[PDB]
Amino acid sequence: ADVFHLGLTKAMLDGATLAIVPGDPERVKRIAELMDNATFLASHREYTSYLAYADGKPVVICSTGIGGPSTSIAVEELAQLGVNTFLRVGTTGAIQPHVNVGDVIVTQASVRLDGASLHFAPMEFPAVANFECTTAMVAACRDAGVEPHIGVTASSDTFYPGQERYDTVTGRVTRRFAGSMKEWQDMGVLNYEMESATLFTMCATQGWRAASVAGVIVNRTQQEIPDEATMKEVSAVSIVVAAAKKLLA
Amino acid sequence: ADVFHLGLTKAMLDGATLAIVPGDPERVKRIAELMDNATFLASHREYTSYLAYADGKPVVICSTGIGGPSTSIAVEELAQLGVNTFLRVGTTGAIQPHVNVGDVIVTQASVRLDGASLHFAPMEFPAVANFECTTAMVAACRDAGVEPHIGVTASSDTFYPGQERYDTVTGRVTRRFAGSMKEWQDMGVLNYEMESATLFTMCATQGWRAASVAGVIVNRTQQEIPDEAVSAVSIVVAAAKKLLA
Amino acid sequence: ADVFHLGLTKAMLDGATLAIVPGDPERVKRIAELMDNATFLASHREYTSYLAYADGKPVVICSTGIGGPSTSIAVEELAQLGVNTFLRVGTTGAIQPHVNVGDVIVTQASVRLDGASLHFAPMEFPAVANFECTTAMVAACRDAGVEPHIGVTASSDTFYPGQERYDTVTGRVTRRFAGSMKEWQDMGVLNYEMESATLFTMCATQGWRAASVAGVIVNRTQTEVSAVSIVVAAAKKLLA
Amino acid sequence: ADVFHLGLTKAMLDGATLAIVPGDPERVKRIAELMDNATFLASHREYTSYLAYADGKPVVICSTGIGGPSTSIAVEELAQLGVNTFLRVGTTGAIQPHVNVGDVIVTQASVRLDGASLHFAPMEFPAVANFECTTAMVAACRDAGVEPHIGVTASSDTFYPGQERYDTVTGRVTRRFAGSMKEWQDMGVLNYEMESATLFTMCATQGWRAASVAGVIVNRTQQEIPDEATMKEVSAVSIVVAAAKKLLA
Amino acid sequence: ADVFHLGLTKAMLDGATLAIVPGDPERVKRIAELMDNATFLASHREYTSYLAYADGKPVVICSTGIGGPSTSIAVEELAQLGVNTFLRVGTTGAIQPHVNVGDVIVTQASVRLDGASLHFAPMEFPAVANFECTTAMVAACRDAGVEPHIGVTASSDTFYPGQERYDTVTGRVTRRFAGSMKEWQDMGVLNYEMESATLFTMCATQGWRAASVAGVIVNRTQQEIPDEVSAVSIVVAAAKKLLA
Amino acid sequence: ADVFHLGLTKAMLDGATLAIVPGDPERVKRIAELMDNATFLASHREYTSYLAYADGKPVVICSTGIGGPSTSIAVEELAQLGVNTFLRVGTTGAIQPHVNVGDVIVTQASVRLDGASLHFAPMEFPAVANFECTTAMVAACRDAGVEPHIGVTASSDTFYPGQERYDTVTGRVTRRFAGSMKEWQDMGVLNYEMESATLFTMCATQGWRAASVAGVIVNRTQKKTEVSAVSIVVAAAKKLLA
Ligand SMILES: O=c1cc[nH]c(=O)[nH]1
Ligand SMILES: O=c1cc[nH]c(=O)[nH]1
Ligand SMILES: O=c1cc[nH]c(=O)[nH]1
Repeated sequence: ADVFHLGLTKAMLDGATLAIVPGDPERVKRIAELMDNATFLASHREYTSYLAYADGKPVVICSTGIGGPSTSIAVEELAQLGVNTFLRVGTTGAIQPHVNVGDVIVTQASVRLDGASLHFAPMEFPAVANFECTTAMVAACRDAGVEPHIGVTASSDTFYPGQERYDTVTGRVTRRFAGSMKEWQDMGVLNYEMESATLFTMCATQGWRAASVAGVIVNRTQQEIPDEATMKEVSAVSIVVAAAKKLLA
Repeated sequence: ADVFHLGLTKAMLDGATLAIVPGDPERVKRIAELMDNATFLASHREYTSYLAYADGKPVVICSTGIGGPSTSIAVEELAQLGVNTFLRVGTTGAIQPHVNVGDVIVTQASVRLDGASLHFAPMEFPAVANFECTTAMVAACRDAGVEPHIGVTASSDTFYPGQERYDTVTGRVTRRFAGSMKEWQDMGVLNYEMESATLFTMCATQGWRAASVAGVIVNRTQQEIPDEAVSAVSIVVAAAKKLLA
Repeated sequence: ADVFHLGLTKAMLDGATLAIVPGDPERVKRIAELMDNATFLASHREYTSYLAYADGKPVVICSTGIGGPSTSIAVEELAQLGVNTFLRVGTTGAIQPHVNVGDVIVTQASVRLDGASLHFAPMEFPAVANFECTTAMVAACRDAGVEPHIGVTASSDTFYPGQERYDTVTGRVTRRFAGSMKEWQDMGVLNYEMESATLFTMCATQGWRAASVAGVIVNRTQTEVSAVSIVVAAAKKLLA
Repeated sequence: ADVFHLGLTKAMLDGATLAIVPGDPERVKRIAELMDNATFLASHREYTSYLAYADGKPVVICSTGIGGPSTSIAVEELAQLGVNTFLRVGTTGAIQPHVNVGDVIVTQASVRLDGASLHFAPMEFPAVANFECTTAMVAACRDAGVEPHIGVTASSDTFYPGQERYDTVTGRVTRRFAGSMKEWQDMGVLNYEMESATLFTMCATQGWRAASVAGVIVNRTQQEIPDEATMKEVSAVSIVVAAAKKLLA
Repeated sequence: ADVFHLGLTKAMLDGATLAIVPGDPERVKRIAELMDNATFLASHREYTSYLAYADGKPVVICSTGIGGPSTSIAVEELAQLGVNTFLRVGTTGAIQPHVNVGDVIVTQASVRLDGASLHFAPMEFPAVANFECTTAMVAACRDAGVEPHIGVTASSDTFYPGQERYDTVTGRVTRRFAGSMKEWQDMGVLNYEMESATLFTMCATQGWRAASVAGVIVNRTQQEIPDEVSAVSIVVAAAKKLLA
Repeated sequence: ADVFHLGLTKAMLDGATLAIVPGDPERVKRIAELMDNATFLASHREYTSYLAYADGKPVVICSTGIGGPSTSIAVEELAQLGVNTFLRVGTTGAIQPHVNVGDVIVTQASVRLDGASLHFAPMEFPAVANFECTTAMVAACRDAGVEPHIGVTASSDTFYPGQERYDTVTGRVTRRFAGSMKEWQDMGVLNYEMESATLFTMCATQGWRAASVAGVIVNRTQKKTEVSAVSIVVAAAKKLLA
C-alpha cells in the first residue's frame, strides 16, 4: 500500500479525485453499487473502500469509522492518493422538534465539540463546509423531491454525554455538557453527528472541499435512541451519489 | 423611539424585514440612493439609518460603526423592529496573493478573533453566514460579471495588532497574534475585516439571516495601509432585490 | 490624512499630547467648547475630532464610537500623532444598590469582557488605568464636591447579553453570561460599560496613560455635564 | 440487541465483567483465540466482539476502532452489559530514543490531546489508569520476561498533525502542535497513541477500571512511519491476556 | 548555602537522594526522629530541614509550606542538591462518605486545581505519581494493617473557595467552584489537598519521582473544619522500602 | 482557636482591622517592633502573627508563606476575625532596566500567573489593588524621600520557570513561559513576585482593601532596601488607620 492504514495505492483509485465517505464500513458497498462497475478495493480496520464510476468518472467510496480521529486518517490518506473532494453521507439525531425522522440535513458548518479539529486550527476557526459542494448537496436533495434542512450541526466526540444522553450506566453528564443540548437547540442547531467538525476543519485548512448530508434516524426531543416505534422516503445515499455526479459532470 | 440607540420606531421601517448594514455612516445615503425613495430615518452616534425600496420592497440601511460591539447594538435594535435579514457590505484587506484590490469577497464564515461573538455562543460555534443569503450574494456578483472569492474571513476586534500590522507606534504585536497572518494564510483564509464574526454568530444563534460582501482595498502581502483610490454596494443591493423578490 | 481612519495630520494637533475620548461623535463639540478656541478638525465615520486649549495647552477631543474595536483605532491613530494620554468620559449603568443616579464612577480597572484587549495582552494582564490620571480624575471629582465611587467596572463587547439584558428579541442570554450580573455584583463591580477594558489594556501595554470617568444615568437594581466638567478639570490638572 | 451500536445483549457476555479492547476489529478473533471457547458475538461497524474464557472466567474482547469517540461508545455499551474493567492492548509509536521497537509500554496516565475525555471531565482531571490493573499489567510483563516502560503517554485525536507528522499532503502542522513532540519528549513522555486519554478519563470518572499495554512499532526519533527496514519479542496481546487472568483469578 | 531559599548545601545532605516532604515545618523533626541519628539542618521561612538515616542511608526531611508555589521552590532546590525522589506526607479532607477520619489516602494522580503545575506543563498533562514510589506507599500501608484508599485527589490552590467551603466571611464561592465538590465526588475523587498537583506535575515533567500519602482529618460530607500520626510512620516505611 | 490554621480568636486582635502581611514568619516580630507594644499572638506552620499598635491603633502583622495558596488562608482567617485591609510588603526582582536595585515598587495591579486568583474570580477580573491603600503607600514612599515606581507586577506561582529562570536542574521552561519575561517587559511590567495576584483578587472580590510595596533587591536585566520597604508599609498603615 501507498498509505499506512487504508491498504490502498494510487493506481487502485484509477484517477479518482472525489470520495464519498460514509461512517459505516458496511454501507460502502451499497453506495458503490448505485454507480457503475462497482469494485471492492480494500478492507482494513474501520476502512472499507470501493471504486465506482459516476457517468464514467471514478469515485472512491471509503468509510471513516465513527468520529473525528478515524475520519482524520481516512481523509489524509485519501488525499495522499489524490482525492481533493470529500462527500460525507451519514445518519444523525435531530435536536429541533420540526425536523422529522427520515428528513435530510445538509450541514453548512459545525459546532466543534471534538478534539481532532483543534489539530488543524484553533477553535476560533469555523468548521465550515465547502460552498460549491454544499450547493451541490442542496441541489441533489431538491432534485429528489426533498427540501433539506440546511444549517448548523453539533459535531461531538461522544455519542452519550456529549449529546447529553442520560440513559447510561451513570445517568450523569459532566458539567460542561449538562444543559448543553438546550444550549444548541436555543441556537437553532439542527442535529448531532460525530465527524463533520473534524472533516470540515481539516478540509477548509488543508485546501480540500467537503460537504455532509445526513439522514435523520431519531429526534432527540422525543427519544434518546431510536427503536421499533420510530418512524421507519428518499435516501441520503442516493442524494450523495447524485451530488457527486453534479460535481464531476 | 422604541429602541435604545438607533432612534427608530417600527412604523418608521414601513414593514422592512431586511437591512443592509455598512460600517460607515457616510455610506448609508450612497447605498440608499442606489435604491428608490431614499428616506432619512435617524442619525445617532455612529448609527445613521435610511429607508429605501428595492424593486418595490422596503429595506433599511443602517450603519454599524466599526467593530462587533457597535454592530451588536444595531443588529439587535433593528431585529426588535422586525428586521430578520442582515446584509453586510464592507471593505477588507486581502491576505492571499491571488486576491486583487478591487475584487469582491463573499464571506461564507469567519474566524472568530472578536469578543462580541462569545456573548452569543461559546467559541466552538461556527461564525457561519446564512446559505440562502450567501447564495444570493454569489448570484448577484455573477449577474454583474464578477466572480467572487468565496471563503473564510478573519474577523478581528482590532485593525492593528489583530491583523498583525507592524506599522504602529510600538511596532509590537502580542504573542498570540505574532505570526497569526501566516497562520490564516496557510489555512486559505482570504481576508481581514472587523464585523462579520460577530454579525454571523449573533444572527445564526438568534434565528436571523446574515451574509457579507466586501471590496478588497489592500492586499496585505503587499502593504499595510490601503491606497486612497461601489462594486460591493451595487452587488449588495442587487442581492437584497433577489432575497425580497 | 496622516492616519487612515481619523483624517488627521500631526500638524493639526498643534502638539497636543492629551486626548479626551468620549464615545459619541455628537458630544465632541460641546466638550471642546468648555475649553478655549475650540476648533473643528475632522469627522470621519464615528471619529469626530476637535482641538481646544486648556490653560494655553492644546488638547484633542476625539470620539471613539461604541466598543473597544473602534476605540482601539482612535487610540492607536491619535498616538501616531503624538497623543500619550487618553481620558475617557461617558455615561454608564450601575449595578450596585448604593450607587445612585447622579453619582460619578472613576474606573480604577476593568473586567475584560471584550475581545480587543486580548489583541494587546493575554487575559492574565490587568486592565488597569494609569495611577496618575486616575488620581487627577478623583481630585477633579472632589473639587466639584463629588466623592466618586472608585472601583472595578465590567467592560463588555455587548450592550445586551454581555450586560445580562433579557429585554431583547429572543430574550436569551448565552450560558456564560447567564447569572453573570450577579457574579460581578457579588465581587463589588460598580457598573457596565463597553470600552474601558480595551482602552486600559491597550494603553498599559503600549506605554500610554488612560483613565475613565462616567456619570451614572441609571441603576440596573432600581449628571451628563457633571462628568464632562470633571474630565475637562482633570485634563487641566494633568497639563498644569 | 440491547445496546445501540455493538449488537450485544447481556446474556451474550456469559457474566463477563472485564473486556480486552484492541482497536482493530480484525484483531479480535486472534486475541480471543489465546483464550478458551472463543465465541463470536457480533460485528457491526468497527465493533467486532467475541467471548472467551481466561482460566475459566469469561472475558469479552471488543474492538474500539481508532480514536476516543468510537472507543467511548464501546466502553459505555459494554458497561451497560456489566463490564467494569477495560484492558487496552494496542500499538504505539515511541518518542524517546531508548524506547525500542518491540518494547512494551504500560501507560500509567495520558496527556489529553483528545476531545472525548472532556465529555467526561474538565481538562484538570488526570487521565490516569487504575492502579490495581496497571500493577497486574506490569506483573504480567515481568512474568513473561519483559521489563515494560512505565510512564506517561501522549493520547492524540489524530495520527498526523497531533503526533507532529510532516510527511503529509500539506506538510504543515498547526501552531499549537508544531514543536509539540519535543515538548512531550522533554517531559519524559514515552509514546503516542490515540485512545488512552478517553478510555482512562471515562473509566476513572464513571467508576470502571482501565489499563493499557501497547507494543512499540516505530520510534519517532528515527521514522514517522515504520517500513520494512524497521525492526520486527513477547507480544502485548499475550501480556494483556495474562493480565486478565490475574485480575479475574 | 548552595540554593536560594532552603539554606542548605549539598554537603549537609551527606549524599541523600530521597526527601520526605511534609507540608508542616513542625512535623519535620517528628519524622526525622523515627529514623536514625536525626540532625537539624536548617530553618528558613516555611522550610525546616532535617537529616536522618534509614538503615544507614541518608534521607532529608524538608517541609514545603502549604501550597504549590512554596512546594515548587523546595522540590527544585532539593533536586539542585541531588534529591531525585520526593515522598509527600500530609493531611487531607475526604470527600467520599466511605472514607473515615483517621484513614489514609495514597494519591495516584491529582486534579490540577492549582496554577504552579501550569508552569511545568499545559493542563493536558496528567498530574500522576511515580509508579514505584506509589507502590512503595501502598505496600507500607498494608504492612501497617491499613488498607489505603488509592485514587484521585483534588489538588487546590485554596483551602476555602477551591474546596467549596462556605463557612467564610462572604459565604460565597465563585461560579467555577460552585457545585465543584459534587462534581469531583461524582467522578470518584477521594479527597482535597493543596500540593500534589504541583508536586506530581513538576516531578513527572523534570524526571524525578514522587508520591503522596495523607491522613484523613475531616470528612467533607459531614463538616468543613477538622476536629482537634500513622501517615508519618507509613511514609518512613515507604522510604525504607525504596532505599533498601 | 476561632480559626483553624492561624490559631487566633477575634478577642486576641484587640479590634485590629488592618494586617501587614509579609512572607517570612521569621520577619514578623521585627516588623512588629517598629510599632508599639508588640505582642506575640500565635505561631503555626508558616503563620506567625503579632499584634502591635500603629500610632495607637491596633495592627496585626501576620506572615503568609510564599505564594498564593498559603496567603489565601491567612487573609481569609484574618478577615474572619475582622481584618478588612491587607498591606503586602516584601522584596522583588525587577525586569525593567530603569528600575535600580534599592528602588521601591508600589504595585497598582498584577499579571495573574497564579491559580488561587481563579478561586475568587475568572481570569477576566483584574488583579487590582485598592486605590486608597495604593495612594497611602505612594504617600508613605514620598514622605521618606522615595519616588516609587507605580505599575504592573507579574505575580507567579513559581520562583523558577514562571519567572523564566533557566538556572535550574533541567534548565527547561515550558512553552507557555518560554519568552514570557520579554513579553511582560514589553508590556511595561516592573517586576516579578509571587503573591499579589492572589491577594489583590481575593481582596477585590471579597470586599477588603489591599496594596503592595516591595523593595528592589535584584534586577534581572543587569538589607537596607528591605528596611526601607518595611518602614514605608508601617507608615502607610499609620496613614490609613489615622
Ligand atoms: O443521535 C445520533 C444519531 C446518529 N449519530 C449521532 O452522532 N447521533
Ligand atoms: O485591511 C483592512 C481594511 C479594512 N478593514 C479591515 O478590517 N482591514
Ligand atoms: O480539608 C482539608 C484538610 C487539609 N488539607 C486540605 O487541603 N483540605
